[PDB]
Amino acid sequence: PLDVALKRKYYEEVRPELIRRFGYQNVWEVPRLEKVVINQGLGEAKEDARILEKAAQELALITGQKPAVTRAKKSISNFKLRKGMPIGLRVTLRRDRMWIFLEKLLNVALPRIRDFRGLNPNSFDGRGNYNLGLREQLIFPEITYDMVDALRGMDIAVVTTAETDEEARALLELLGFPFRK
Amino acid sequence: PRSLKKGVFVDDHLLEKVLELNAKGEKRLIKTWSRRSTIVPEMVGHTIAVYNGKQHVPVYITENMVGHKLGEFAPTRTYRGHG
Amino acid sequence: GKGDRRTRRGKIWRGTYGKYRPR
Amino acid sequence: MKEGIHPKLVPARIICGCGNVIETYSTKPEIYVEVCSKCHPFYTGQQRFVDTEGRVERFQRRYGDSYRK
Amino acid sequence: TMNITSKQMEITPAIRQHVADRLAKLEKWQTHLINPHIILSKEPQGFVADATINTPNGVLVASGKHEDMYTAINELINKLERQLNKLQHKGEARRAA
Amino acid sequence: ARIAGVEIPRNKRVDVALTYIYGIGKARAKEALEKTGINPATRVKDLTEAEVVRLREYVENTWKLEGELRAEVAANIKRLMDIGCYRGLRHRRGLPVRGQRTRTNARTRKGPRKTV
RNA sequence: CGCCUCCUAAAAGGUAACGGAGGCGCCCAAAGGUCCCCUCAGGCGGGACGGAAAUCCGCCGGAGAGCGCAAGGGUAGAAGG
RNA sequence: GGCGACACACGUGCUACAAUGCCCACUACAAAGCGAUGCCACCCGGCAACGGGGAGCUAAUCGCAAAAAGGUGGGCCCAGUUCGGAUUGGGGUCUGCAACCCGACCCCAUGAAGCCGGAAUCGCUAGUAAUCGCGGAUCAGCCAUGCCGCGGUGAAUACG
Ligand SMILES: [Mg+2]
Ligand SMILES: [Mg+2]
Ligand SMILES: [Mg+2]
Ligand SMILES: [Mg+2]
Ligand SMILES: [Mg+2]
Ligand SMILES: [Mg+2]
Ligand SMILES: [Mg+2]
Ligand SMILES: [Mg+2]
Ligand SMILES: [Mg+2]
Ligand SMILES: [Mg+2]
Ligand SMILES: [Mg+2]
Ligand SMILES: [Mg+2]
Ligand SMILES: [Mg+2]
Ligand SMILES: [Mg+2]
Ligand SMILES: [Mg+2]
Ligand SMILES: [Mg+2]
Ligand SMILES: [Mg+2]
Ligand SMILES: [Mg+2]
Ligand SMILES: [Mg+2]
Ligand SMILES: [Mg+2]
Ligand SMILES: [Mg+2]
Ligand SMILES: [Mg+2]
Ligand SMILES: [Mg+2]
Ligand SMILES: [Mg+2]
Ligand SMILES: [Mg+2]
Ligand SMILES: [Mg+2]
Ligand SMILES: [Mg+2]
Ligand SMILES: [Mg+2]
Ligand SMILES: [Mg+2]
Ligand SMILES: [Mg+2]
Ligand SMILES: [Mg+2]
Ligand SMILES: [Mg+2]
Ligand SMILES: [Mg+2]
Ligand SMILES: [Mg+2]
Ligand SMILES: [Mg+2]
Ligand SMILES: [Mg+2]
Ligand SMILES: [Mg+2]
Ligand SMILES: [Mg+2]
Ligand SMILES: [Mg+2]
Ligand SMILES: [Mg+2]
Ligand SMILES: [Mg+2]
Ligand SMILES: [Zn+2]
Repeated sequence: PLDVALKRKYYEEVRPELIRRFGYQNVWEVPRLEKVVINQGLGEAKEDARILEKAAQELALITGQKPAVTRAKKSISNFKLRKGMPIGLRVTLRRDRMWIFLEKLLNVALPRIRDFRGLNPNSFDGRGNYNLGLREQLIFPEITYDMVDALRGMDIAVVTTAETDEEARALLELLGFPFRK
Repeated sequence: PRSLKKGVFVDDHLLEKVLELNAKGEKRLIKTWSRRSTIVPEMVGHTIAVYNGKQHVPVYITENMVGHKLGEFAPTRTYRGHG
Repeated sequence: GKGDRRTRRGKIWRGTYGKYRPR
Repeated sequence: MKEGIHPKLVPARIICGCGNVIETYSTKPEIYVEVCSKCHPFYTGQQRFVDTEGRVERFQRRYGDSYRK
Repeated sequence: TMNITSKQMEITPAIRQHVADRLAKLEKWQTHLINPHIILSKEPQGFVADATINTPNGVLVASGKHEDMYTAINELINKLERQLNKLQHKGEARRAA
Repeated sequence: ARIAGVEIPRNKRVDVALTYIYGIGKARAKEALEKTGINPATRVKDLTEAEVVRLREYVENTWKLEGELRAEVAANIKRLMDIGCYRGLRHRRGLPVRGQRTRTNARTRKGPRKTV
C-alpha cells in the first residue's frame, strides 16, 4: 500500500470526525470506501469505428488500469444496436489506485470543469453511494489537448460502506468533495 | 437615454399624486397619460393605470422595474399572430 | 468595411468621429 | 494485476499556476495545470472572481434625489 | 409568387383565390409565370382587371373590362392566353427554309 | 482549456488569439498585453509559461467571461421577460428589440422565411 | 391427405368427426465432447451526451428470463451465459 | 396611441462575401456650396460621442475643412478569418417640455447571414461606365443607405 495523501487524510482526519459525528461503537462500522467504478457508455462507437481503443488508451492513462469492454445486452433497433456489440468501457478501481484517482479527481479534475459550481448534493444512492457524470475527458490532468480527438465523458460510481445517505454525505464531504448545497 | 446632467424626468403632475399618496397612507389607483415618466422608487408598490391610446392599463409596480418608463408596461399594439 | 462602426472607414461613411477616427 | 496491459503508475508532480504543487501518482511524472482546488473561486471561499455586486440594481442608481418632496 | 392588388377597392380572400385559380389556366403552356401581378379596379361603367406577367419568351400585358367583376377577370385571362400562345408558337413559323 | 477555459489558437498572435474568448475583443486585447507587458505580436506557441499565467491571471480576475457573462446576459433578458416590459415582449416572441421595421427583413431575429 | 405440440380424451395406455387452436419439410463446425468459471427477467434509487428501453452502481427480486424456430413437458443444486 | 404592426410577397437601394483585399501609423492632391439664439478656430477635461473656456468671420478675409481613393511604412497569410458587421446585453452623450412605443452618435462586449447568387433582368458609347470622397435643400434632432449637385481616379467594346 502506497503512501497517498488522500488515504492518509482518510485515517488521520476523516475517521475521527466521523466517529465523533455519529458515535460508532465498532471500528468496522465507520464508513469507508469500497470501490470506484468508472463507466463510459460510448455507443457512438457501436459500429461506426469500434476503435474505442482510443478511449481505452485514455481511461488507462487516467486510472492506471485497463478498462474492460461492455457489450450490448439485447438488440435495440432505434439505437441501431445489435446484441453483443461493444458499447463502452467499465473499469473498477479499488485500494491505492482508487485513492490515487480520487485524489487527483478532487484536487485537479473537478476544478477544471467548465463553470464548475460544486457536486450535486442530491445525487446520493439512497443507500449511501454517490454518482456523478462528466462531460469531457480533458478534465483530467493526464489527457492533454494534443492527444485527444473527441469529447467523451463518463459515469463515476462511488461505493461506500455507509448504510445511509447522511453517513455517506459526511464521509465524502470530509474527504474534500465540493458540494454546492 | 436622457442626459445624466438633466434630471430623472417625471411629468410633475404624476410625481405629485405619488407623494400625496405616500404622505397619507396610500394607495388609490392612479390613472395617467404619462407614458414618458420614469418609474421612480417612490412609486414602487403602487398600481397605476397607463393610457395606451385606448385603455388605461393597471400596471403594478415592483422593485425590479424602476429605471424604466410607464409606456414600456402598457403596450400599444394588439397582435396575436397571423393565420 | 464601410458598414463597420469600429473602424476608420466606417466612421468616414457615417460622418462621425471617435476612438477609431479621431479629430 | 495482469502484466503488459496497464500503464505504470509512478510518483508524480502536479504544478498548478498558483504555485501549488501536489505529491501524487500518475502515469506522467510531471504535469502542469491551469487551476486546482487551492485557487479555484468556488473552493477558495466566496472568492467572487469579479461580480461582488450585491443587488446591484435596481436602486443603487440614486442619480439622484433632485426631484421634489 | 403571385400578387393581387385591389386599387381603391376592398376584396375578400375568397375573391383573391378565385383569381389565382383563374390565372391557373395559363399553367397549360408549361412555361414559367414570373411574378404575375393582377390589379382589380372600379370604373364608373364596370370593373377593370389588369395584369402584367413575364415569361422566359416575353411579357404579357392585358386589360379586361365588364360590368361583372368575374367576367372582367375572365376576359383578362382570355386576352392573356392569346398572347401567351403567340409567345410560345410565333417562333415556329419561320422554320421552313 | 488554457485561458480562460478556451484553448485559444496557437500559430496566431496573442492580441488576435485572445479575441477568440467570449468577452474579449480587439479593445480588451490591447489592455491585457499592456497591463502585463507582453509583446502583443507574439504567437501563442511562443509565450513563455511565465507570460501565460501572467496573461491568464490578469484576464480572469479583471473581467466577467464565458459562462458567467452568458448567464448574466441571459439573466437580463430573463428579467426583462419577467417584468413584462416592451423589450421583454420582443424577446418573448423572438422579434427584434431595437425598434427596427418588421414588415420586411428582420431575418436575423425571425430566422429563414416560413412559407404559407 | 405425411410429420410435431395442446385440447376434445371421461386422473393408466389408447380413442372419432369436413371438432377447437398452432407448427414442420430446417438448422448448428458450434448451437457438438469435456473441464473450469458464472446466474436471470423485472421493480425502485442513483449516473455526461442517453431517451420507456444502450452502458455503469446500489437494494429488492426462486424463477415470471433464457434454452435457434410451434406447443407442451422439463430446467439455475442448469438444460441458461 | 397609430402612420414604425409582421406567418408572408414584390420594387428600389446600402454593405458585403475578401489579398487588385482588410487594419494601423505617417504624408499628399479638389470642386461646388453653406454659415450672426449661425459656422466655430485654438486651449483644457473625457478612450470617445461630447462638455467647459474662447478668438475670428455681417464673411475670395474667419469657419464648416479632414477631402477619400492615392503615396510611404508596418501588420494580417487564404481560415467564415484582423473577411463581413447583422443581432443582442451593458455603459454613456446630445437635441428636444418629452426619445416606452419611436431619435441620432459614442464606448465595451456580443460577432449573424453571406464562399459571388435559379428562372429571369437593369445601366452604360468617353472623362462615359466603374470606383472614391465632398456639399446643399428639408432640418431642434433624425431614422438620408434617399434626392439635387460637386470634383478626384479612370476603363472595355461597337463586326454588324
Ligand atoms: Mg477499519
Ligand atoms: Mg438522492
Ligand atoms: Mg453503501
Ligand atoms: Mg487536462
Ligand atoms: Mg466598396
Ligand atoms: Mg471588420
Ligand atoms: Mg500471474
Ligand atoms: Mg505469471
Ligand atoms: Mg396579394
Ligand atoms: Mg379559352
Ligand atoms: Mg471574443
Ligand atoms: Mg428605428
Ligand atoms: Mg388423451
Ligand atoms: Mg388426455
Ligand atoms: Mg389419458
Ligand atoms: Mg401400450
Ligand atoms: Mg376435411
Ligand atoms: Mg399448415
Ligand atoms: Mg465455443
Ligand atoms: Mg436489474
Ligand atoms: Mg434507473
Ligand atoms: Mg440524462
Ligand atoms: Mg437508463
Ligand atoms: Mg421460461
Ligand atoms: Mg405618433
Ligand atoms: Mg409611411
Ligand atoms: Mg417598428
Ligand atoms: Mg402573398
Ligand atoms: Mg437604401
Ligand atoms: Mg454596390
Ligand atoms: Mg478562402
Ligand atoms: Mg463566425
Ligand atoms: Mg454559413
Ligand atoms: Mg471577424
Ligand atoms: Mg443600450
Ligand atoms: Mg422615440
Ligand atoms: Mg466585388
Ligand atoms: Mg438567363
Ligand atoms: Mg448614346
Ligand atoms: Mg454626403
Ligand atoms: Mg438636421
Ligand atoms: Zn491552483
